[PDB]
Amino acid sequence: SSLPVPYKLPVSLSVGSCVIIKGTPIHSFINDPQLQVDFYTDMDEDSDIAFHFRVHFGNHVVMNRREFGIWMLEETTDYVPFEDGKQFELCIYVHYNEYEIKVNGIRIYGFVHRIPPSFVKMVQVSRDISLTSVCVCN
Repeated sequence: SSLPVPYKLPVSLSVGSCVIIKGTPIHSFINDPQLQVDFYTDMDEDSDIAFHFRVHFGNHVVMNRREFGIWMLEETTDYVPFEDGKQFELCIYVHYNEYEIKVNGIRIYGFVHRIPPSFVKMVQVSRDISLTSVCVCN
């Protein structure tokens, strides 16, 4: 992996920002690998999370947020167009009222903001992936 995992990237996000994550699952899908991305409000891992995104490859994606240290109501979708054993491109676009999640060009979900995205100070990419690159663009 070009980058250690868990990767904790200090960030500053605004409407118009795009988080671009490239990597490869380190296991085949029959072994149930996962990929997790957290939009943290601080470098500390117990800080609140504006947006938690956990993919179970070949299966489904689970999304939540953690406010005042409390996990809120979980959201999911079954649309996980990641392909087994290959590099993916995952972009997260900060729109005015949601995070738009794109997987290899495909929009899968819009996670609606419950706190302003400008409170996000760190993005952590974690679990069963080899990380090729992460970019934050505007």
